[PDB]
Amino acid sequence: YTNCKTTEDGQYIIPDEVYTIPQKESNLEMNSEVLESWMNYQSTTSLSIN
Amino acid sequence: QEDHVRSSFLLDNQNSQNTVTASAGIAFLNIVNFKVETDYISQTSLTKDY
Repeated sequence: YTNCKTTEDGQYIIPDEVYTIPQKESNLEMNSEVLESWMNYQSTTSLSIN
Repeated sequence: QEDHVRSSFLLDNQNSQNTVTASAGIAFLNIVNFKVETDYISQTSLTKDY
């Protein structure tokens, strides 16, 4: 680090023996799977004897 | 950027109602009088959601 070489954007210090290519690539993958089930059973029995 | 949304909704409903009314009335000359009646009501509801 004799010459204190800095990255071009100025965010990090690199030593003399290395060089950085700024391949700033971001890959995001969001997967969402929602399964819903609803069951309702209603029975009503009315008996009348008069 | 790519987005894929697949939504599938299903609903089934079955409602069955049965009503049976049976009445019998006999009336003589103010000597014998018999009146009877029977009512049977049955309602069944079933729902299924996905």
